Amino acid sequence: GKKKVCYYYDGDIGNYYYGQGHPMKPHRIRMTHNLLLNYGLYRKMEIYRPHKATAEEMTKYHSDEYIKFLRSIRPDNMSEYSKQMQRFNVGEDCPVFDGLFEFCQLSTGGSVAGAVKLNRQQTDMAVNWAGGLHHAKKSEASGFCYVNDIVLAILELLKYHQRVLYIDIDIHHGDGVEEAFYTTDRVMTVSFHKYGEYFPGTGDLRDIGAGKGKYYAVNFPMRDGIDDESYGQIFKPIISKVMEMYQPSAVVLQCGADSLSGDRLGCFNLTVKGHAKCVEVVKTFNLPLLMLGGGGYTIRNVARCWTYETAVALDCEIPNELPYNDYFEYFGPDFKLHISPSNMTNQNTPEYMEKIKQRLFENLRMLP
Ligand SMILES: Nc1ccc(-c2ccc(F)cc2)cc1NC(=O)C1CCOCC1
Ligand SMILES: [Ca+2]
Ligand SMILES: [Ca+2]
Ligand SMILES: [Zn+2]
Repeated sequence: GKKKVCYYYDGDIGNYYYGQGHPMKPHRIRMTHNLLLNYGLYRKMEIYRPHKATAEEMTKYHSDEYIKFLRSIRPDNMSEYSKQMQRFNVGEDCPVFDGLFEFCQLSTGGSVAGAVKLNRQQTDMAVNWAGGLHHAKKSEASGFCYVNDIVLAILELLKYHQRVLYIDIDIHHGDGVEEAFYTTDRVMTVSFHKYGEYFPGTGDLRDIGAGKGKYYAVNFPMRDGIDDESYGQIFKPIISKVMEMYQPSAVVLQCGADSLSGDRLGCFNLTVKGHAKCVEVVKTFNLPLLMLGGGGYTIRNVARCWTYETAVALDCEIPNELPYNDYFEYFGPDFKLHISPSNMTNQNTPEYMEKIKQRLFENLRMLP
């Protein structure tokens, strides 16, 4: 039936700024919050402000030297850390900006707090739209991500759960999460993503894990222009088979919105309904669920997507007519919740989708 939802948000998150022209806009989290508040969705869930995650919490995965660097590096002292900036991949796609470390603490805090809430059996779902920073590595920033909140949240769930399932519908490969758990059977990582001449360059379907982790990494590589029909016809079959074979006791769903139609940096053609069908599918299994954000660069559509997916988590029908809100002008010219797909060609043929599905099914038969 209906499920208890705990939602994590800090109103300072929208004030952090990557710099002029950088496509990551933390403002999109504020837009999301304000839109879902104006739909009345606060009436049906508990809203929590995350703690600022400490260096102790972050070093459960990241190296002491990398976290020390993130704690120290500032725009005023950049010339002094020229070597370490290169070493840790900071200063270009992952810039130094004012309050960088506090920004990492906020995004991380929501995910780990959500994990603790799930472990204590005090909620069925935990939501942190500021999280899902799937590219960050043990000792390296990558793809706008500095601290891997997901890896830290999964490590928290592993205190109480033998098997945790990670599902990733961001357009990019969940490489940092996959790498962290590549040699263990205690986390199954499942990523659907664009593959071929695209960041981060990993997530071939032949990447299946290593050692004890062999067959516990799953990668569904896709081409440009996947639509709701094509996505929906593989997602439920793959996740159902994963649930059958792996039998996890907790789930982490990264809901990166850069897989939507019209994303500034993406080339997929999903609507909000198609994207949200993934949340509906995962939710039917009735397992403890941590829902996280991710990418998304057309910020009006990010706010629509995560507002609707919060409504899906609550089993709340909300009208397509957008309510008035602080960012109402961003949703023109239509001022509707749902989006239309573009006329871009779907390079993922029905035969391709079924063929990749059948090859992943072969690999899932190797589980005990
Ligand atoms: N895939 C992804 C997922 C999450 C975040 C992220 C979310 C919240 C944050 F606070 C920080 C980062 C960033 C990305 N990066 C990119 O989409 C790509 C876009 C193309 O350039 C490379 C990175
Ligand atoms: Ca993905
Ligand atoms: Ca694994
Ligand atoms: Zn992405």
